[PDB]
Amino acid sequence: LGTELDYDTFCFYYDWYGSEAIDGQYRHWAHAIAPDPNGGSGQNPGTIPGTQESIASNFYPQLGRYSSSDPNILTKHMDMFVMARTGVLALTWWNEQDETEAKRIGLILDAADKKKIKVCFHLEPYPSRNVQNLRENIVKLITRYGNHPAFYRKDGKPLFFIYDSYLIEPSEWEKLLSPGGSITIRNTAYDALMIGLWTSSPTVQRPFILNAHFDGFYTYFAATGFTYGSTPTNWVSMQKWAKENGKIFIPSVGPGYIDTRIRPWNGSVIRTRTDGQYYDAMYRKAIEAGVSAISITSFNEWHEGSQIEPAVPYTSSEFTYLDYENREPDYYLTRTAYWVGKFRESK
Ligand SMILES: OC[C@H]1O[C@H](O[C@H]2[C@@H](O)[C@H](O)[C@@H](CO)O[C@@H]2O)[C@@H](O)[C@@H](O)[C@@H]1O
Ligand SMILES: OC[C@H]1C[C@H]2N[C@H]2[C@@H](O[C@H]2O[C@H](CO)[C@@H](O)[C@H](O)[C@H]2O)[C@@H]1O
Repeated sequence: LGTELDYDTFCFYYDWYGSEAIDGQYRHWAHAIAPDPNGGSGQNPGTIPGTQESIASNFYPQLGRYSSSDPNILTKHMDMFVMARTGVLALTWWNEQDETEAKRIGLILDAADKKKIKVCFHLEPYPSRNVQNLRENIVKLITRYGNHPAFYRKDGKPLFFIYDSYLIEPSEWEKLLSPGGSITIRNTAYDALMIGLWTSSPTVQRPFILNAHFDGFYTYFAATGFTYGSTPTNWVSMQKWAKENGKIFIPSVGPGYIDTRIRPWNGSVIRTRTDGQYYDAMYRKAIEAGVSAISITSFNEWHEGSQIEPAVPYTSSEFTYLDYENREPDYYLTRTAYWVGKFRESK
């Protein structure tokens, strides 16, 4: 029918939103404003309070200030994934070691399964992250969730995205990811496809990826040109290298970028949506590069303005939000479904 989910399409999902009613605070809708890293001492940038009128986004959710722990919101999000045809939810994971995290992960897996969506983990740079505790956490996630019917596998293997993987040396990665590594996961019950973050130029990234023994790489950033890896004109040659070296390239595409509510000094990273023309151009480049899998930045990183989740016009007494302009609130979901079809036609 040209409506089914694609299980080589990964959409980055954030589960950190809270409401007073469910979580005790409108978590993440309220957010600290980041100081300017180039702006000198004594900055008191303040905070966005997460009131109805003033949230930590330049856009405003159709679903309002929702809780990521609200089963009714999770249902709606799964229906949005179905509309987008995105078969894999790539869940931010911060190793919070708290019961509220554990509950939420189970709710997300349960809701996903009702719609045949799959879940993989996006392993964030949690405190003291290193290859030993990464191994222990991969073991824990596979043990806890691996038998859940919504847990993602590709040809029998779990898949993890590793954000800011460059913070760990290749010599450490090798211990986990080479078949001969001291603490290898290869050939164990806990083997997985490990997808590292390609940031800068090939002269740095090629040996990093090879020496770390990652299975593949992704680029994350929604803003074109933010890094070498997020410059789509590089994707054909990145894919060629990937193919020559047995690596899986999963370029990241997004619909725009703007984070100036939380990072007022970061305006040079703004990428305008232009009624969908930015998203079209980026998605087309990923497909043209001939890749096997695509990642989408993001479902709902509202702080960074990269979300495809529906947004609505809103003007409050405190802020005039951006919105999808000439497009309707669900436009980026249905345009994702368009591109997933083009991707499949290519595969
Ligand atoms: O432009 C802000 C930027 O913040 C985060 O990225 C930081 C770091 O995590 C990245 O590895 C490097 C890449 O050069 O850039 C930043 O320091 C992300 O949240 C990103 O989406 C955001 O644009
Ligand atoms: O998921 C990878 C990163 C992508 C983007 N969401 C940011 C990063 O998280 C940092 O920035 C957000 C605000 O944009 C803060 O809420 C987080 O506390 C911070 O770590 C992700 O790591």
